[PDB]
Amino acid sequence: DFYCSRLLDLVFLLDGSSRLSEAEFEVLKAFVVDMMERLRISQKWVRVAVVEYHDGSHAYIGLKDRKRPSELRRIASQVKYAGSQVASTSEVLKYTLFQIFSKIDRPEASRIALLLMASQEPQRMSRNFVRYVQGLKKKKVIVIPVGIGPHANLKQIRLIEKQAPENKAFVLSSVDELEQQRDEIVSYLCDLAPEAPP
Amino acid sequence: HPICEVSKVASHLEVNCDKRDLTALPPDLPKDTTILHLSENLLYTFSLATLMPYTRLTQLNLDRCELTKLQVDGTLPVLGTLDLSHNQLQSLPLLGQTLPALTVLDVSFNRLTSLPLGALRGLGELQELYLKGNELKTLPPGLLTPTPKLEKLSLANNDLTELPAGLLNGLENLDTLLLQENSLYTIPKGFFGSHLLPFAFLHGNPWLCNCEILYFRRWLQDNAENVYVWKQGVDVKAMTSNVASVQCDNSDKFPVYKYPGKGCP
Repeated sequence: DFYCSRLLDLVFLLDGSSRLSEAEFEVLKAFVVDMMERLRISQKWVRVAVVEYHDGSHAYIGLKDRKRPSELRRIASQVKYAGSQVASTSEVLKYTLFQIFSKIDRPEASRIALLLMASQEPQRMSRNFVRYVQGLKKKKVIVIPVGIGPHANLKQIRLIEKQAPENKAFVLSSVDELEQQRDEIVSYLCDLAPEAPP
Repeated sequence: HPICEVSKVASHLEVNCDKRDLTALPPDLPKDTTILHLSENLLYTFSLATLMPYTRLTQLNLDRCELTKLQVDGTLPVLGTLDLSHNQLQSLPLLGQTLPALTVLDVSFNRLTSLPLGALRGLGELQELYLKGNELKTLPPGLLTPTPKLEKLSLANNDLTELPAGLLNGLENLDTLLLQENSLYTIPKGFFGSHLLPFAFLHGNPWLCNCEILYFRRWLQDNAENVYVWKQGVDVKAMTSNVASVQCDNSDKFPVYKYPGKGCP
């Protein structure tokens, strides 16, 4: 296991498409909970946010939400499975940019959006993908794509790694590989965010 | 402090006095306090002057209390965030002269039945304004002239019957406009101008589809992907792109964006 305390605002974006079974989705949410504990959201150092995205964006936890750990883990665990036909990564990103990271009430902590993707949105919806990804950059928001399975929008994952250097991506064959390279994902975040006290 | 929780996070000093059954501001709060949470307490009245000692305060939360009166005295030159939502205030406070640096104002779910002329004078740094869940029927002209930098405006769930034709003028940075769940039946011609508007919620309204709704319809077709639906649920708050939510008579039987208007010039 890998744990660490750091100044961070981490946003979990979860693919709500039918490319993942309900049961698989339950594994994805379990990964989010572990992540919350690993980064220790129990401290005022890390702020977490959780958004599920299919046609639209569904936020169950906001960064400035003031609730105790046990409560947040619950919400995260209760995020509803959508099993939707469409999961627009451009929508959730547009949402992250305008509705989550609009301002910078913490120019000290790192801002990271972990975009857990398992599908490929229709091209007709990706007209402003790069525009939004670029916007996130202008606001010091690092986007880390996590391709899950064979249907992850690889063109977009590449396009994200490209827009910024620190935008490193992870590719897992299935949600089961999640808990596999978790330490690897956590380790990379502790190297991106400034330190906090234990 | 023996009443509230204090925790310094970098260059910020946060004081949490959430749900402490407080009936008045706790005395002897750290002098460097930059963020104060007084939400969900038993405060029937509050005076801003009592915070002057904290020359570092930048955020103040007085939401979900029992506020029936708010005194606007002295000045908190560094405060940019004020949450007054979920109280019993019967009128909008005039803060332009007491809160110069204000960037976010929330007075949602109170008892506002109108907004005063020149209500936001002096609030030139205001970027966000939430007035959701009150009883506004109409808005005064020039309401947002003083706040040119506005990015997010919410008037959702009031009882608005119409909007001033020039309401959004000068707002070249507006990205979120929430006007859902009101009593609107038409949009004045040229209302939106040429400015791009990332998020606009227009559902829950009795749109009167006739020749006059044509301006709105052309706007809708050109902005189908910027028209959103706001859904609320248990722990979940969603925003979904869907132009068809905007409909005639408020019935899904016919979207406004696809209204013919046979003989309209």
